[PDB]
Amino acid sequence: HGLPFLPGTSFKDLTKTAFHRSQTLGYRNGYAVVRRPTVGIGGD
Amino acid sequence: WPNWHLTSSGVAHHFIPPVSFPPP
Amino acid sequence: MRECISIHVGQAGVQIGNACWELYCLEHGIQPDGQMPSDKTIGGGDDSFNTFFSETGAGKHVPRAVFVDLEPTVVDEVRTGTYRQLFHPEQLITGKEDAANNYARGHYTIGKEIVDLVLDRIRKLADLCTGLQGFLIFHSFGGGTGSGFASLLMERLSVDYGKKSKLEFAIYPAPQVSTAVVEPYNSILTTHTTLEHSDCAFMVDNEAIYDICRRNLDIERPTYTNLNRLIGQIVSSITASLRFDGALNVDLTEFQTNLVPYPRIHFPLATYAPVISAEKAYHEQLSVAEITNACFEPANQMVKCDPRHGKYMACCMLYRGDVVPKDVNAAIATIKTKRTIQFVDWCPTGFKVGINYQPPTVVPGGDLAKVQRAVCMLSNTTAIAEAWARLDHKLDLMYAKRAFVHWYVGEGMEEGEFSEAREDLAALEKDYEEVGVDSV
Amino acid sequence: MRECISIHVGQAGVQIGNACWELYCLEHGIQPDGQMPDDSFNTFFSETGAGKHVPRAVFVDLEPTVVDEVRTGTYRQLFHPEQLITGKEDAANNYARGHYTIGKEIVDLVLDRIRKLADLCTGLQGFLIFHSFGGGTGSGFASLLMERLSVDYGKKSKLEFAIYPAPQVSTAVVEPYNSILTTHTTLEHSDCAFMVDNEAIYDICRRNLDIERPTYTNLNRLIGQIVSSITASLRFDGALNVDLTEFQTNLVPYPRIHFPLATYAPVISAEKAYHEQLSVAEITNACFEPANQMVKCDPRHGKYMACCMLYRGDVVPKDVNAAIATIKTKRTIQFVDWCPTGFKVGINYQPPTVVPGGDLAKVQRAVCMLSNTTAIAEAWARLDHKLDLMYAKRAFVHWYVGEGMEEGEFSEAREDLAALEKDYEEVGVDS
Amino acid sequence: MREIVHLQAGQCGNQIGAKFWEVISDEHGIDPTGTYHGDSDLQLERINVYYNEATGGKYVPRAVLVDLEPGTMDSVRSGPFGQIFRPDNFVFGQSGAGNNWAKGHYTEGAELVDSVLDVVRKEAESCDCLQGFQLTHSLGGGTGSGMGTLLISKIREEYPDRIMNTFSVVPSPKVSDTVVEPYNATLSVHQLVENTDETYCIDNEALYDICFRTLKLTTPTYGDLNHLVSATMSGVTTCLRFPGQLNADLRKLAVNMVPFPRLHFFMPGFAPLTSRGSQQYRALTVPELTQQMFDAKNMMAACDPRHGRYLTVAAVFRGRMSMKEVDEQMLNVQNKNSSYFVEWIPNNVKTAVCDIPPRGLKMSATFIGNSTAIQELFKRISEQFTAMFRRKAFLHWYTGEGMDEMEFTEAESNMNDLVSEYQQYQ
Amino acid sequence: MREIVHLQAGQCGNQIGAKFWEVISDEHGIDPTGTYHGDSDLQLERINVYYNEATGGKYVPRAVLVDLEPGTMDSVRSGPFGQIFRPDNFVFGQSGAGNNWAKGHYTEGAELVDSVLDVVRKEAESCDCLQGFQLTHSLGGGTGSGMGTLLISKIREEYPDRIMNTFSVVPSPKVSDTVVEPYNATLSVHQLVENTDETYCIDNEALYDICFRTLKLTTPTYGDLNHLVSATMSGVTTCLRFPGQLNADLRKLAVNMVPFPRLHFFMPGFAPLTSRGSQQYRALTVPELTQQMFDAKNMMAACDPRHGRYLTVAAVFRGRMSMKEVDEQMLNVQNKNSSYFVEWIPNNVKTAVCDIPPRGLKMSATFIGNSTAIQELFKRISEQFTAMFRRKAFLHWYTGEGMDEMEFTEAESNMNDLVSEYQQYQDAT
Amino acid sequence: ATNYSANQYEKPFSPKYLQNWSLAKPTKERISSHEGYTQIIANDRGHLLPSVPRSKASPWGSFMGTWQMPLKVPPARATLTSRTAAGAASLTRWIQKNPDLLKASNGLRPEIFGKPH
Ligand SMILES: Nc1nc2c(ncn2[C@@H]2O[C@H](COP(=O)(O)OP(=O)(O)OP(=O)(O)O)[C@@H](O)[C@H]2O)c(=O)[nH]1
Ligand SMILES: Nc1nc2c(ncn2[C@@H]2O[C@H](COP(=O)(O)OP(=O)(O)OP(=O)(O)O)[C@@H](O)[C@H]2O)c(=O)[nH]1
Ligand SMILES: Nc1nc2c(ncn2[C@@H]2O[C@H](COP(=O)(O)OP(=O)(O)O)[C@@H](O)[C@H]2O)c(=O)[nH]1
Ligand SMILES: Nc1nc2c(ncn2[C@@H]2O[C@H](COP(=O)(O)OP(=O)(O)O)[C@@H](O)[C@H]2O)c(=O)[nH]1
Ligand SMILES: [Mg+2]
Ligand SMILES: [Mg+2]
Repeated sequence: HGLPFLPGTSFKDLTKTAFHRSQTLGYRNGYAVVRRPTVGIGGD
Repeated sequence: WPNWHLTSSGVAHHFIPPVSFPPP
Repeated sequence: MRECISIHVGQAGVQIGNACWELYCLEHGIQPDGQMPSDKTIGGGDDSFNTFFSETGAGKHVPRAVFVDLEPTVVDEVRTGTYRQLFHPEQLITGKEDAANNYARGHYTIGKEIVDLVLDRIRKLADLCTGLQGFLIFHSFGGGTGSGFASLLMERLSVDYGKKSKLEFAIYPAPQVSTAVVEPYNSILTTHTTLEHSDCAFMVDNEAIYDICRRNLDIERPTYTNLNRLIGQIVSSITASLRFDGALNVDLTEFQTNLVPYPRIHFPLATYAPVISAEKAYHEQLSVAEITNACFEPANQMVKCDPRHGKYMACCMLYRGDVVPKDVNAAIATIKTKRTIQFVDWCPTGFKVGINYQPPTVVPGGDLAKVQRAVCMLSNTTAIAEAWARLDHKLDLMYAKRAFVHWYVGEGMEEGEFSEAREDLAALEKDYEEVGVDSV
Repeated sequence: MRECISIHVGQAGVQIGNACWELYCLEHGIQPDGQMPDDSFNTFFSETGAGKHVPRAVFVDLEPTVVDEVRTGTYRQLFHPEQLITGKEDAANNYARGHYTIGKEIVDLVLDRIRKLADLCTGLQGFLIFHSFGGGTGSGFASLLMERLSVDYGKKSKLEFAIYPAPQVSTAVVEPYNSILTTHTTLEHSDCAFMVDNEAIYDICRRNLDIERPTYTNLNRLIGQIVSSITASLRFDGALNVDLTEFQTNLVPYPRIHFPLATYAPVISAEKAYHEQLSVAEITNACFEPANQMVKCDPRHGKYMACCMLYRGDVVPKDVNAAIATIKTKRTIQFVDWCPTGFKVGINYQPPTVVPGGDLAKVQRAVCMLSNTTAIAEAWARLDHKLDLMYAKRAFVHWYVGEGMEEGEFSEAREDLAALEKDYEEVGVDS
Repeated sequence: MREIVHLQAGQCGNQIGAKFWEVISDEHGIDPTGTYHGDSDLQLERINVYYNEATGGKYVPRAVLVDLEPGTMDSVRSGPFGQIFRPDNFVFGQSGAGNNWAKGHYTEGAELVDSVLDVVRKEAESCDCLQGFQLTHSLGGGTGSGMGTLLISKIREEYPDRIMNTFSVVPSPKVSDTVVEPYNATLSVHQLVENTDETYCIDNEALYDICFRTLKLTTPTYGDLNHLVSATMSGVTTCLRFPGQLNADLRKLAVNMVPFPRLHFFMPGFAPLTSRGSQQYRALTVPELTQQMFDAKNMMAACDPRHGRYLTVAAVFRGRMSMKEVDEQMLNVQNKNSSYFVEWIPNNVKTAVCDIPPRGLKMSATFIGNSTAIQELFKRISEQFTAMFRRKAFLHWYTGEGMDEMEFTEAESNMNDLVSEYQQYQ
Repeated sequence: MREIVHLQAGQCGNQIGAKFWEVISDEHGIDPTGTYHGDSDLQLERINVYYNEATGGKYVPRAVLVDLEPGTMDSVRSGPFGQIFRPDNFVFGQSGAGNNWAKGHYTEGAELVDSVLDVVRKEAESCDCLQGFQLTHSLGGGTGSGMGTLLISKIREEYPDRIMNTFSVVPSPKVSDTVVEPYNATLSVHQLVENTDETYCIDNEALYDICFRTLKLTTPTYGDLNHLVSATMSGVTTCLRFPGQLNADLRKLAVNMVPFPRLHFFMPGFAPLTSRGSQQYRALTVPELTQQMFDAKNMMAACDPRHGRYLTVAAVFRGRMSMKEVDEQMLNVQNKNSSYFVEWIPNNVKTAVCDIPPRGLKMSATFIGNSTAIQELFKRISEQFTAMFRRKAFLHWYTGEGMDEMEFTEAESNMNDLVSEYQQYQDAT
Repeated sequence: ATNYSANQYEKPFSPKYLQNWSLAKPTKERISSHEGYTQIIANDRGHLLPSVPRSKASPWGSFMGTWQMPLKVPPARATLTSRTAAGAASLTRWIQKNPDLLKASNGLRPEIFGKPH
């Protein structure tokens, strides 16, 4: 609501059901590959 | 598949389509 | 990454893995044909399935689970049922003759039969793992292949892999009801060899889940399918931290450090708190403090033993869903102010906690109700020693006359391991006596 | 340029060459009547004045039935009628008949045709010999060809693609005699000898492919796939190109030890490629698995001495590098003291060609593995024991003494193979 | 100029550092995409303290995200501010520690410490004049505590003169989140005593108490708990990034609060906290700030200061406030509580005022306090540790990776010596 | 006025050269037809360093493609720039080498070398003032290791006082592409240690790591590793073809780099390489190049420079920049890392700056490092050699080709003396 | 064969990152330095000359199959703390009971860490 970012000025979205995480930091032949992310938590 | 009603694993494990939970 | 490999050995293992993998396909979008539905997104998408599913170049997903049995009957309904296209054909290994409720058949003649093929399949499945947490073993103590072949399997797994985590899941011998009559022999012989090779042995038994489905759920006459569904819910709650976002994550290695204090006490008991019917969810809350207390109820345990008959050595609470950590702290704080629940002296902390955001899903046609909160309780208690006393009495009753032994000595086993396994279990009983005595 | 001449001896050689030349014709645009509806075919075909391409092959048998089947079949217009050499009576499972009495009357004509096929050669890379260790002509006459080819054509590469007698399955009673004699006489005159046996391909066709009761054609198609993968760099583009001369300087450490093995990596049926990916790491390690070898021996009970990696398809060089680096770390795969480097790597772009009526799958990548291992000393000791069973009181020897062969040829072949056994044992001891 | 290389280890370290960079990026007006959108000139002038200059007017943090399993930084990257970190700064292994100190300190922590040392060398030698390092971690975990201790030990032999701070999370008194927590806490404090310059001890129980009683939050999450810790972190270095009537950097607070080298454990606090219906009842005056800063129900550790004596107090103020009022409130606090301040230091309060407050607040203040009530926090861990080590409760998971049993004896000897040393001045 | 004749030997040399000439022609605006359609004017002023003029406005490179068998040239001629070579410069025979050093040196290399040197003399007498030669070859194979060294040996006798440069792909520590690699590597190193003036050892897995960690290309091709090599190959001759505020040809780098005649094995590098997704998180100034050239994980030689000491270091900067920052950074690196530089040379860094950058880039730099940490590359090859040679592992394919047992021993002694010399100069006070 | 060290690039080539999740062969950390050339110790066909000493380890490897693997194989981890001295003696007697498993190419690599009471 344009509130200042202070401790306590956060409100969760209770209608959100999917909480899936992606594997952004994976691996390859021997190398710690790092991928640019395309989806958030839940797949949106 | 006639095992839907003849074996226990068929009636136990057959595909019923999931329903979308949150109402509009 | 964070890959886990499941090994379902035995009829109980396969009929548990059916429910477990139907559940796993239900958490993600995987259908029984092996594919998700179509793309829904330009470019990349979700990758939460990599915990359990390996995905090829097209969009098909293969389970990371080896199904093993020595009898062709139980596996063949997976080859012909709904999930025939999901599994790789070479992932379902069968024999031709089973162990016939004989430990030595499943460990010395038909055990060494097929252990090379499943080891090769495990190697091929572990070659897809960018990051591998550990192996999961599902078996029953009373079986022939669930007791003999599982023991040899974890034996060669420890030989070939070293210190990889081997969390095994067992169906304990129930105190009163049982199916086989040579069952205490199999339980004794499968504890003697895997006393070391198992990192931590999560245990349930059928009778307590029967009582749970009688009282908590409103089903007269449950069968094995409801039990398998509850066990699958427990396994889904255990590994949910590797797949979903949460406030306090937990890996598969943390259980063996927060639950196993001594190198032989690794038999905790599972508990699932909000297992209630949909006709009773209309009336009561499912709050964090209410269902935290329902874990420590003696009637809600998934092993038929009384926690009042022993001391709690450690606990591993796995919360799940819409849980506020302040309520978690308040509930665990008010648990410790009770005299019915007693703790050992040398564990002043007692609790390891974990919080996950993803609520449990609804299997269509299932028994449990849709809830926002769930607890999976893993308790290591000294009260298990009264089950070992009953098991020892059951072995000693028919070992005094040496009955049902010619099936064992005559076929690929000496007699001295019977006495040796009895010594090992008696030593374990004395260890459980020792660790329960307060250093006052 | 880059031309190779194929010599097929005996029934096994002709029936393998049928599948080989079907694969060759379909892999290029060569129609079965010789027409093409580009000159990559010059490694195996020669263009005439009538617009007809003629194979660089000599089909040789001492029995008319299989060559007459070739002459009546669909590929009769493709083959020049003099290329298919035919005798009148075969050796009938006799090494001496195919080496002293029957084959000595057909050898000069075959050499004349080989010379006439070596004048359309601008640069001759070498010859390819297809024969079997158990037959009469396929042992005796195929060995007779080597001693004259080596002295006529000098030091050119002469590859032989042999069929080994299996540990259990065998057809001829007398075949240990043929195998030991033909190994003793070919030991000097051969450069490399890619060996497969029928029982291992039976096991692969039962286990990997879903084919209960297969016939000889299914084995011949797999062997033709091996041959096509070996010489795929002379006809197609390659990131790492392998010639036929590169095999003998890598797979053959010592002049006697020229018996490597063969392995085709993604040998799976068409219904199993849907259920798995076939990346380079998943086909490199399958070559070192004992269930995919094409000789019935366990390499884990021995030591490795050389390895030739022939990748083929959509591969990446770093994928090959990482897959081979993973294998060197495995405890099961164990190399030898005097070979600290292991591997020879070849890379080609063109994927394998699917044959209609074959049993394989349309793969995107494939590997052909050629390993020289010490575990083959089981097969030599086993064949040696089988010969020692019969020769101890002179069984079936009268059929050989009566055909221009001194009885003392058995004994010296036997002690030379004892020397070969000590050779194989003494290269595994460290210092 | 004077830059801070932020380091974070473990799940607690990553989840606190994400909110810290959130608060810092709001304070300087940084876009979620990484650009500059601030509305004042003062937001740019000292942006080089935490950020690095990139191309196109884009700013990237100097953070080094370290974990033995990338499960937590994967969730960090999927947030609203997860794309500002440089992809080369993420360091991850393949196998986790599993709440084991030895796995994070000796065996699995040793295969990854080189790749963290290269990144912190890259982000330290590319500096004009590096001021010091910051570490965010927890003392109850395996990779957080163990890998943070190994990282501090490796950093200190390379830069033996800069500042090394630790905003650690010590274990809770009532409910433990790990069974083996006192073992890790003892083995980590044994390194923190000997290797860090400052250490800010924070209990989650005190944050629960703050969010329940003071803030009136019915259902608080862990993000709201980490917001208070991030506000405490930002209130210390406010003189580096903004001007003031009386400036004080990290080293000035280090000199003025640490009388002896082994006594460097602090209890933090954030002053302007109000309930959700009580803002209209409060007058925004300085005495309200100084009264709520010193209150026992505002400390971020579970040890009220009435159990000991205040060795020193730091109070960094933010906002346009008069000097005489702040000084007279400090003097009144010192004079009205004679017994709770040590008599051998005449002035136990060090003060500092900056003009720019947090946005949305007229005044703000950060409490930093050195008290002899922190030794009862070590006594709890010591007795919980000696209740387990007497019977060798979980030793086979710690001696299985090669640790000697004398390590625990040395750690508990150092803990007891620290407790006795704190008791010497009381 | 300082032209260079290019030699390509073997299939590795041909695959390197086919990409190198595309790089040079893109730099100088030459289409695959051979004509000029460039933009600026400095692209013609020294275009005669690599290109000859032909009647019709067509430019022909001074390349002599040498191989023992024409299979690779069929792929070269069908490439993107296969039509620009003169067809007479392709030299080939009828029989391949089969990864045999003897077959490429003594048996089948003798009938090709006379015509190769005929083409070389033809392309070296049309020069007005010849600067020197180049050679791209690999030390693992048969024709690139035997024929190329024969070319170097019989070119050094012909032209003794011209510079002679080699870009050798020395073998792989981890996984080899040829079973007979120790023999060819030791013999070709023995030939190179008496004949060439500079050598640029390049390993394949160093290129693989550079490609995957720095560039983060998910699927390497060999046409990208050849691009990475040819960027450094076309970086040491930018002061010959473009104006500079500090020029450095091959001769000045040769004088400043090697302190002793037998120590001329270098470590290439390339500064402004960076990932595709990390461009927005990075700046491109002189310190950002300096921190990248002196990183250990940027070498193309797969040997840790922190295991020894730097003797001399080159740096050829390209673009518009200030000499103050470049010189200050070169001093700063030497000062802050005093253990990795020899104390008996006060300055171990040679600096050169050109004006014209590579196209589509701000700045670039090329690292040429003479280090005592190259000795384990020879030690590993020597001990693989003694693992094989004492058993006569594959020696019958060489002794059967008219060779002798003495040549392998001479090669081993000549490499072991090199190892001893580098160790002696590493520990010297 | 001998596994060498990519001295700055050994991190990707270590077996755990190459998806080899089992026990693997050791990699050499350093390379010795020798001078001069080497004597021929073996004649043709690969045989060692009689003057040189051989190795008593048998050829064809040391591989232990399923049926050659002993029943009741010893523990893998085998820690000794919080144990009776007699029981730890029994465990180490169990480990050293079968020496053929400890010297096979594939087998047990137990480490005995800690001390009993
Ligand atoms: N929870 C659960 N337990 C089962 C199920 N099926 C069998 N069991 C248990 O398994 C025990 C018998 O062992 P099984 O697993 O059936 O036998 P097995 O593994 O096939 O071994 P063999 O019969 O000798 O081949 C019974 O006492 C049951 O308690 C099941 O579907 N769910
Ligand atoms: N792979 C394969 N092997 C074959 C085939 N036909 C025959 N063989 C092998 O050949 C061996 C017998 O020799 P043949 O080739 O049949 O006959 P031959 O070599 O001409 O000798 P003679 O019959 O005396 O003229 C058998 O042991 C088979 O294993 C075939 O079609 N494919
Ligand atoms: N106050 C607070 N504590 C946390 C947070 N995240 C984790 N922790 C604490 O961290 C401890 C668990 O250790 P953890 O950091 O997960 O171990 P690690 O992952 O190996 O570093 C628990 O005692 C938690 O109280 C947080 O966001 N806030
Ligand atoms: N960098 C690079 N190396 C190559 C290329 N092609 C082949 N090689 C190398 O060449 C070595 C083998 O040499 P080889 O090709 O047999 O030389 P040849 O005798 O000319 O055929 C291998 O180690 C490869 O790494 C290429 O395109 N680029
Ligand atoms: Mg059964
Ligand atoms: Mg015949």
